[PDB]
Amino acid sequence: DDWEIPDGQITVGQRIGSGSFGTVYKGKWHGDVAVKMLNVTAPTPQQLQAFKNEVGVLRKTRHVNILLFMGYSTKPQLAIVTQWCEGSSLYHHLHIIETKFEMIKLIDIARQTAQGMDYLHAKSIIHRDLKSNNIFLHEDLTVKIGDFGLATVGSILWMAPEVIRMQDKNPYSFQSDVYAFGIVLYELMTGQLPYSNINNRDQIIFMVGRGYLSPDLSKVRSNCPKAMKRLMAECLKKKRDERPLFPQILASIELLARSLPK
Ligand SMILES: O=C(Nc1ccncn1)c1oc2cnccc2c1Nc1ccc2c(O)cccc2c1
Repeated sequence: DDWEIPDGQITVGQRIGSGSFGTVYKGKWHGDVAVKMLNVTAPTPQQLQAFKNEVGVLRKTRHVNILLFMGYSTKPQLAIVTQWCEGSSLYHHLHIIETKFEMIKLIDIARQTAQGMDYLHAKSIIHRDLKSNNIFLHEDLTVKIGDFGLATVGSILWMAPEVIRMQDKNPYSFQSDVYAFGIVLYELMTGQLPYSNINNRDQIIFMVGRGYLSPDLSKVRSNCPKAMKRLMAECLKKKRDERPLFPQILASIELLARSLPK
């Protein structure tokens, strides 16, 4: 029943990039796998706590739209093993290689992402870093949400105003996740990262924090449904209490999807 993996079984290949508290590699373990390592060297209790946190969260998830946790290793290096998705993150698709998806496909990506988040929230899991970088598109038609290093039970463009202005102990909530999801709806419907006409990261943090800046929803392509534009504004609300929860969001996306291909 346990998920630990003995030293030697995992074969590490290509270094493909970074993830919360470490480095992502392509690996071999009963097939292609993603492996994230939280060392170099003897680990800090800082690392240890980050490791045990994520593993604990992942072993609680079993759902199509969530990156399948497969196992973990401590023996050589603190490592987390999940399934492999060829064809990159929504971020890479959108802002690097510039894949121009169709609206039917874009809406589907939103519905599937909403689907995974509803699951997470129904399980009382708050991702706390939902962004296009962590939305991986497996075999070009199935959305898997990954990276749970920050989750519980600086990528600022997705941060809610409350989260920006670090007030009280806990700014993170279902609603802050909803907000981050709002920005992915933006990325999907505009094809752009928000605030792209401002070349000052700090002015962006200050401004959104004080509520002077909000995503310009006039940039959504003309074939994007009005109901989607309407839902986006609801997720991007400056007051966290005025946001809908994912059950409600999911029902919204399903509805517009049904009466669309006509
Ligand atoms: O990083 C990637 N792709 C990139 C990264 C940067 N630039 C381009 N492509 C990347 O490419 C992948 C392919 N398949 C699965 C996962 C990833 C993945 N990322 C992650 C993120 C978090 C992980 C975690 O928290 C635990 C275990 C595995 C993890 C894998």
